[PDB]
Amino acid sequence: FITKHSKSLNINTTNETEDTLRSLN
Amino acid sequence: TSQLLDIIKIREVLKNDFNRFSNEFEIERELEECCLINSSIQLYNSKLKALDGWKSFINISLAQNTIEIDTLDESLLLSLLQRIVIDFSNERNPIESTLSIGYTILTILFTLKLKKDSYQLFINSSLTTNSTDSNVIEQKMKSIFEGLLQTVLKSPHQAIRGISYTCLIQYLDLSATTPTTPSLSPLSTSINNVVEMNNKSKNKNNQDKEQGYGNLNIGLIISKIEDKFIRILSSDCNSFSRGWRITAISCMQSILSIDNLCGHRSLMFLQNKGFIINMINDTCSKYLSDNWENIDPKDLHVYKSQMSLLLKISQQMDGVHLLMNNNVIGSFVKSPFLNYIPTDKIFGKFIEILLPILQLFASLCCYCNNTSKNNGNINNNNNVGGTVL
Amino acid sequence: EFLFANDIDLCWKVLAKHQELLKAVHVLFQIAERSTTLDEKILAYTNCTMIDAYIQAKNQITFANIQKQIVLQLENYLNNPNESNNRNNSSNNNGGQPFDINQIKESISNLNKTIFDITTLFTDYARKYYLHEQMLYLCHIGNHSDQNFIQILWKIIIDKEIPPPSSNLSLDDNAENDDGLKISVGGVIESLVSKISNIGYDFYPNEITFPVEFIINYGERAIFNFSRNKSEAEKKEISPNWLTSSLHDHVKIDYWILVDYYNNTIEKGSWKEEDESLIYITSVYFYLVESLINTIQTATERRLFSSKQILQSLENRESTFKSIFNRQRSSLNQETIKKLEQLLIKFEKIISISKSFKDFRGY
Amino acid sequence: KASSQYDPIDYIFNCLSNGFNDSTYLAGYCDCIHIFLNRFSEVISLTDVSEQHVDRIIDIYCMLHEKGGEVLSSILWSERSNDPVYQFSISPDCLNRNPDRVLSILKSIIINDTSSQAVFNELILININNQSSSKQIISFNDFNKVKEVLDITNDDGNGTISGVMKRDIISQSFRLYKSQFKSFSVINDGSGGDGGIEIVFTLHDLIIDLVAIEFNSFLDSLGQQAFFDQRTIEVSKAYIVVLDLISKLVNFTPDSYSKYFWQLFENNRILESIIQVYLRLCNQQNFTVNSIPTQPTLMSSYSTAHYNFNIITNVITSILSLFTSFSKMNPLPILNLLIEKGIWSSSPTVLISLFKRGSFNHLYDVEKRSSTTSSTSSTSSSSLSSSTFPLTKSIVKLFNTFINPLNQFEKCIDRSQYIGYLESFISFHLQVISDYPIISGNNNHNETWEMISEIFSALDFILNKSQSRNSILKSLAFKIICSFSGGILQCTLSSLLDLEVLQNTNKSIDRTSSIDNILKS
Repeated sequence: FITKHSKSLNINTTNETEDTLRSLN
Repeated sequence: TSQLLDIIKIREVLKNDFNRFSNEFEIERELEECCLINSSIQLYNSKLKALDGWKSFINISLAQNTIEIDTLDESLLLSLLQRIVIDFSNERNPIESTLSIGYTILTILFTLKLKKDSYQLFINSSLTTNSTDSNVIEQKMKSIFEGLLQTVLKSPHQAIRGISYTCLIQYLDLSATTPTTPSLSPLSTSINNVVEMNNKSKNKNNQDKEQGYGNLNIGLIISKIEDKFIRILSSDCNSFSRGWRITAISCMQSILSIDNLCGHRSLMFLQNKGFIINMINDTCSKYLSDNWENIDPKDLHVYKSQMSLLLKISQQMDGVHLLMNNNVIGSFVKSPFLNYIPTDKIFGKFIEILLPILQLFASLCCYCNNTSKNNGNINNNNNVGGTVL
Repeated sequence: EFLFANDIDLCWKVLAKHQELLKAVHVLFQIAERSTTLDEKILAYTNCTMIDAYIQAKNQITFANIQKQIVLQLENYLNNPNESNNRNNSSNNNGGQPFDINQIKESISNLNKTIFDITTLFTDYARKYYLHEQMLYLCHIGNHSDQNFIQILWKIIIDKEIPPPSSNLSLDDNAENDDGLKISVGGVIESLVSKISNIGYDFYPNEITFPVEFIINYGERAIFNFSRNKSEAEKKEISPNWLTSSLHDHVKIDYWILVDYYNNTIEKGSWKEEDESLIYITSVYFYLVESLINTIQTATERRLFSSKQILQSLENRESTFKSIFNRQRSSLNQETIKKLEQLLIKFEKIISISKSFKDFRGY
Repeated sequence: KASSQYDPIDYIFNCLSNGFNDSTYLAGYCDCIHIFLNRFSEVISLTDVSEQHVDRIIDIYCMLHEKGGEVLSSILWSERSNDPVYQFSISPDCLNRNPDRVLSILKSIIINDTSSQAVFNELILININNQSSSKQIISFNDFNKVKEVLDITNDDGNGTISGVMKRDIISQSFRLYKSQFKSFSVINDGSGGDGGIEIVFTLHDLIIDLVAIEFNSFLDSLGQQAFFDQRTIEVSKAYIVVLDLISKLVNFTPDSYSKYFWQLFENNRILESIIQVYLRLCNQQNFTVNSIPTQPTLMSSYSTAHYNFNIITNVITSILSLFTSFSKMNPLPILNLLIEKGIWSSSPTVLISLFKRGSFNHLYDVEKRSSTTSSTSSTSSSSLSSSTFPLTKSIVKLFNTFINPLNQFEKCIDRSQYIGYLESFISFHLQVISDYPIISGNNNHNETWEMISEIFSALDFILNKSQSRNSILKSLAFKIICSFSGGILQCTLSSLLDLEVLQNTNKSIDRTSSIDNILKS
């Protein structure tokens, strides 16, 4: 999909694990 | 025209719609940004003024022969040419600036040909026995060729490719060596005497290396780029308007004179894109149909250059095969023009169109003679099925 | 004015033929505002990429197309709620609460009215509703660079197409009734290949969002782990080039590039820990080299396939496989032994071709 | 005020740099300037001077020993209880900040076996005691080794240990690496609050901690940042100084101590860690070069890119220095490790179809590019340094230590591969001869001509032992001779004519003892 003027996805993923991305808590 | 920001009208509208700003120091800063942008636009315009001055100064300092061509230093000219061929390859050019550089590259290459075709080039670096200095001269010449090819690979702009095609022709006319002297044959030498076979390897193992390396450097540049360079050039040979179409077709002729050193790959690539049959059909339908009397004299040079490319193809063994594998004789012989009995008021235009066909048809007879060397030294299964006629 | 007051859709077409391109675009932007669905807005912005402005319209199409994919998977969850639980239920009876059918319909109701930005699409929808594929598309569009998070998304995508290894329930042979779809070892591979190829096609050569070496090293390990416990009857549905052809055939990754991604996979990965796994990945590597030998045309390619590095990898791979095979030739069965003996004769031929393409230089 | 107009310290730095090299009295200048720095520091405390002039006082004090010889090293080994610059460098508020200062003084003092073995004792006598009231925490990797070794299953997370330990365990010294011996003390203040734990460790234990702890975390901060921070620059200075210090100790400490440094590095895998650093750094040079395009913000980024390149080139130079020093004593395992980690090859084709960033030919090509590109911007009048070749001159030194022991290697490697590794070494020596005119365009002629004397000395050794009964050396000597066509013979003849010109100009009595030994090679 790349465009040179998309909005960058400025998210902080550094606290996600395989658990927090697989589970419904 | 060049546009600047109207700092007065901007300052008045910013003071009418003041409602957008926390205070007037923001308005005066949005005006600071406009004053900075105007200052860099003014500097951009003066750098362009200075190129257009510099180009016209140099091309007049050459195109009048006001500097004696013997005294014109090739070490300086190749250092300038190598410098400016880099900016001639920059995708951030102005079109105007890249053209102004391109026409200056063209004049420097043409003045270097006018030196070669009057004087030996580089004499001061054969009067040095420095193998270093001729190595620096090849590395400059090569840095120019690999750069002119980058301008073709990068540019969408017809005239910037067109100038690079003229410069690539002049570069290949510069790099091609003059003929060796003819080898006189002492026809009376018929008797017995034994020894002076074995020493004859050595001196050819030098001069065939030394002509070999320059031509192999060109071949080892073309044979990295080939699939893209011959593809762009064979597109341009049918995608360009009139005058630059001729420049692309002339560039293709100059490359086919060298394609032997790649291994007939540009020729084979043209058949692997239908370009030979498509150019035959483009030739017969537009110049050898009933309206041949009405051919525009500007595009009669497009006909002559298309025919000179078929003549350059028939000057090769595989090229005679590839012209018969597109029925060249039968596909010209079907065309209305040849049925015309010429009459006096038009005879010169008939000869101008018949002569290149008779050159092409004579050229197809030439290669059909080399069958006679079949000494059966069996050993090795290199199954390259080249069609010996 | 008359068309902008009576027929706004004829208005922009007339303005475009009048060459008033920027006015046609300014009518089309106002269609994309006023419109009632996401579809009308994609059409109107697509016309603003047939007429700066172009890139802003193409970004709106880009967000709206992923926003449609979010809506589609939310309506699939509303229509098939028994499957969206039963694919997950296998490992624990931890019934994490099925999503509020009011909030999913409120999400769909708002996704169909307005385009959202990439971070709102990621946070309040794709991450909220565990849409890892649509989250990965948003990472690509947004150029997001967390290689660890991307590897976790790729793992959770692979582990959504592969059904988990069936545990030892009992052989109570009287259960005649239930057409509970026995997904074939073919059909698991067919779904997983399609999942990898069709995501790869929008991304490649983005090595951040399509990390080829990780996708290989985990995909082959997951199909190894799934297939290990299977019968030798089901280990005849598995293509030895199941991933390696589709990455070339669809994703256009060169077989030369794939060959050294598989050398890296075998040299770096946990394939050196178990004989059966090392036999498996070395078999895939030699069938990938068998594909490459059918694509090798030029004298230049023959002159690369005869390099010391390729020849020495093939001879190390043959020596490794031939060592492990004769370590296991006392425990393997009399079909699977022959399956490996017929592989060895291919590998010995492959090494012979790397040698003939080498000494095709003495003539 | 004097430093704010015309500084007397950088004057003395220019005095020791550019004044006295070719002086047959040189050590007498140093034995006077040492008494200036001391009688200055007897009147102004080095706590009361801005720390950039303190660093320059350390630069000068280091140059005083290296240019003064054993005449100053023996004065310091007898008066160091009284020397204020030395006593400042071993002070706790200097040691617990900037220990690269004392490690540079201990580097510069090494000149012979006597001063090398003296530094090896003093590194074990300097103990670092964290008795300043700043709670410096135990280095996290050794905090976790201490947590493992003591069953510390409860932790409070503050770098403290809120547990009723046995003093009969703590009254012992611990091996946090093999042949390291850190000691532990309980501060029993008299309040009955924190029973705080002190570590007592030597400047020798700290040399092991820099090389086997901090530099790994520095490698992963380098792995995350395109420009260096101030601490990344300071850790780089300290690591250059430590590598050169161990390199001098391995050159100049007698048999038992150079074998102790070998066995210390060997047993803790340190030679593999330093090669993983080398392989990362050689790849980061390919990012700091290939991010240059070919308002204040453009001068600051370009200056920082050049400064970071020079730091990487100096760290690799000190690695090649230490590998030269170890290969004088064990050439075989250093050669085999450069091959096993894939820096080197027995086949030119395998170099060409890998083009590995951090093969020796790639580092020469990078040093050739950074030294040639500087020639163009001849419009300003700043005091840039001349282009030097410290990396290539250290590669030659590392190859010469494999060449001198040739008659031992014949029983220790396969002859077919050992020919191939010597062919690639010879190919590198030949490339540096063919490119000589491109190198000698740089004004640092003495350094290049010495590097070529060090090349000619090694190729002469191969030729003069090829004339024996050894067939390995005859194949390699024939391959040297087959490479002496055209340009390699030309650039050799040019150097012999540049030598004829320079002995024809510099009849000025001041012929350096380098020139007439370059001729003698």
